[PDB]
Amino acid sequence: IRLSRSALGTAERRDSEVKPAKDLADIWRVINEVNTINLPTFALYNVERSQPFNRNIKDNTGRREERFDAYSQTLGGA
Amino acid sequence: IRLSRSALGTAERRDSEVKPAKDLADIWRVINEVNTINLPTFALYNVERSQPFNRNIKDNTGRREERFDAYSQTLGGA
Repeated sequence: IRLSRSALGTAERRDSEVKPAKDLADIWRVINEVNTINLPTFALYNVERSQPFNRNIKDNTGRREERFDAYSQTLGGA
Repeated sequence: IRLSRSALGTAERRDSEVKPAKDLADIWRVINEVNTINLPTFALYNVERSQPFNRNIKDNTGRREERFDAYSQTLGGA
């Protein structure tokens, strides 16, 4: 998998070749929706954690008991 | 009790005499801090009470197990 990016204000553009990642994750999703399988857990825990905790923030969208909610904001920091 | 107000842009502004209502609503508070009594309730229920209800928590204002919270938005309709 290759993530490529050209600089801003440049006529030449570079594309990203993510096709084997697309193929493998498409395979995982297709086999899961046919007959339920265990999925890999990708997580990033950056310095973006150590935020203060407030119990009152409870309202959210996504139905937390949904299994595919486990991938909800799994990367990107805290 | 008399509530008075003149028009917009009027040079002379009429005052509102609320002194005996202030005294009668002050005697209740001053005796209530000493020895607990039964305070009266004042409520307004206009057409706005037909608002739809959604399962959300305000969790910002003051602590809904508190007697003077019963006067919170009591005459603002609904």
